[PDB]
Amino acid sequence: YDTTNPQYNSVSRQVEAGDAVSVVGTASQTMKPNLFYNKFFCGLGSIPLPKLH
Amino acid sequence: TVLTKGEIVLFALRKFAIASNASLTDVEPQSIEDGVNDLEDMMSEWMINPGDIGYAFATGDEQPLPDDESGLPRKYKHAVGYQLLLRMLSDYSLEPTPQVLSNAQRSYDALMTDTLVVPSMRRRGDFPVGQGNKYDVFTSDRYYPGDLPLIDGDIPNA
Amino acid sequence: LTKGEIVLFALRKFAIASNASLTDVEPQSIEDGVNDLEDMMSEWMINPGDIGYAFATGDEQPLPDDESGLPRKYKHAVGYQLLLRMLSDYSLEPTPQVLSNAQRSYDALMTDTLVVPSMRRRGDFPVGQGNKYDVFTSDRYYPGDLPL
Amino acid sequence: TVLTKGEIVLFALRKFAIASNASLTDVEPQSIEDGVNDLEDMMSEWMINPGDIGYAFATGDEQPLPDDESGLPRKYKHAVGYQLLLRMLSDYSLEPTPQVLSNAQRSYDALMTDTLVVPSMRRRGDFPVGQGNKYDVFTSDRYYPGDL
Amino acid sequence: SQIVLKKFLPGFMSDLVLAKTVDRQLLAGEINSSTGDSVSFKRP
Repeated sequence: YDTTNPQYNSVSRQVEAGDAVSVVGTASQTMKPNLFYNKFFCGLGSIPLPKLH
Repeated sequence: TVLTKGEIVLFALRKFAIASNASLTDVEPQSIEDGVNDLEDMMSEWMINPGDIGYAFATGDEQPLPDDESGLPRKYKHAVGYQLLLRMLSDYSLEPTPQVLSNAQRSYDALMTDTLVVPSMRRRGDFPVGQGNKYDVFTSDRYYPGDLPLIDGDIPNA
Repeated sequence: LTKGEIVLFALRKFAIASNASLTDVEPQSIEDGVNDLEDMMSEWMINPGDIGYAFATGDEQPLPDDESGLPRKYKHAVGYQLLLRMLSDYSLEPTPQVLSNAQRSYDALMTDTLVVPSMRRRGDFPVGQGNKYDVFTSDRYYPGDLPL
Repeated sequence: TVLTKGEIVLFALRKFAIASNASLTDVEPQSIEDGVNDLEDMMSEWMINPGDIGYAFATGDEQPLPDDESGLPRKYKHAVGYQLLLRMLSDYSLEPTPQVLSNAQRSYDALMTDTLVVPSMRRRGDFPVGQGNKYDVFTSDRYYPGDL
Repeated sequence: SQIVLKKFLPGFMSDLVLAKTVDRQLLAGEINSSTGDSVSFKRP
């Protein structure tokens, strides 16, 4: 939330002091999380290694 | 055997007769303290340009004492004492003599000869190795490594 | 290595005062030496380059007992130069042996701060096909001078 | 006749008339032992630049004493004595004369003439030996071995 | 003491008869990588 550069706003209002936050889940649960994403979210590469003497 | 900072300072004083054992029957503890402090500082300075020669600095933070062991080999003491004498002569306001300057120069030159390295010129790295070196059968590749070559294979990064 | 130790070395080397002289220099003179060291270091920020001297904090006068932060390796070099700068204060003139010692210490200090800027490629210089710019490396020309 | 450290020190002292048998004034043994110590350190330092000349050093813990034998031949006596004289005049705060300097230089040149040895550059190691050396039958090398 | 011939002088040699006479027929190519560290034959 930038006042001098409104072009790059990505939230309705600034996070002031005393705001309410919460943690999604349970105290000590263990689970296997499912995923969703776009094509261009992350990128993976395997860089080749050079030969030796 | 053993080289002591006290005896180095005493040699430096005697070689110019600031406080000898024949002409004068006096040695001053203030002069001894100044000499040992000057030797410590000069060795700290020498640690960079001429290179380390085996001197041992005072561990911790307590001041050096003349009874401690320097650790210098006996073949460096003349150069060390001369270079110290030239540095501390201003305090007694005695100018040095050409014979003393020449002797210090010869001793320092001998130390310089003793502490030479003369490194060699390694290959560039893209310079090809000849076809007569039998690559694909010997360890050699088509080109020089240009860096320290692998010695083990367990540690391959360096 | 407090600032005071450096000043004491300068005065002792030319004999103006020492832990031996029946006479001694007044306290006011020492303060001028600490103030002179700070002008020295302010100038040395330019030509010799930064060494690691910790200047006084904002709005305090330097104190003779305050820490300096220069390692003891550079102590002889810093001290000899200060002596030459404030020698003329007491209406004296240096000696050739002292000059040679100061010069040698200055070379010893300078040998520890080399640069060798090692200039890089122009930026429009072609990269040959031996580097395989089509497959292994994206750039077809040298990247440049790493701006700012 | 066997040369001794005490004899060398006495020769060095006599040659510039500081102390001798005919003199009516003589120097304390402190000066003699300081001189023999100076000889010991100088000759130990001589192990690098001029080389080895056969000098015998103190066996570890034991200090050098004038009565022991150095082991040097009679030839090097003047060289060693003149170098010790040049290193010891400053102790009594004197100045060597040009004739003394010339004599010391001549004797030192004689010492270098005795010690001098020149090396020979061996073949590189990839240099062909030639068909005329019969490398098929007489010699097993097609190329020179090189340095060993 | 400077010129040296390449040809090595002849030495002393023993003789090899026991390996020739002993049996090298039955056990040959039988200690393979599959057989293991030992191999056994039958008895009448």
